[PDB]
Amino acid sequence: DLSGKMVKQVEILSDGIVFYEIFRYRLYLISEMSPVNIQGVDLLEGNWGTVGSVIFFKYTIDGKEKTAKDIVEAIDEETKSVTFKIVEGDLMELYKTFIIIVQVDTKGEHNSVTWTFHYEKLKEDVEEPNTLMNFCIEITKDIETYHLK
Ligand SMILES: [Cl-]
Ligand SMILES: [Cl-]
Ligand SMILES: [Cl-]
Repeated sequence: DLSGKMVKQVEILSDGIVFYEIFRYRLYLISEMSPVNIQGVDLLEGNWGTVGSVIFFKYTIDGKEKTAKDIVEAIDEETKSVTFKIVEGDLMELYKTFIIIVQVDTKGEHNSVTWTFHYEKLKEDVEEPNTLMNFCIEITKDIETYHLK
């Protein structure tokens, strides 16, 4: 079984509404908020925040520069979810398919962000994407702590 799933939920100190705003409509802000990790987010087709939009990422993992081109496969505005399908880039050298779901809980009480990966490895010895999950959680912490008062 070359297919896998990885899920991590973290509670955030910042407003979930704003976190979802970023991931849906203003994804380019993550260059500014997590500049060590993300060097560019470039819309290529469509409109920010719409299903089918195509986005190019320039990022750095373990000090090495990588790229990805993603399609926004799904949006659920009620559950504050957005699903990104990776279609090209370094990850495609290891995974046949890779989907990342970001889902934000804003019940009111608290706020959390859940990151879900669904992937299929090209080979059995390909690693689980722990380093990428750590990266995503880091980005999340950079956003939540950006310009704290
Ligand atoms: Cl900006
Ligand atoms: Cl950017
Ligand atoms: Cl849409």
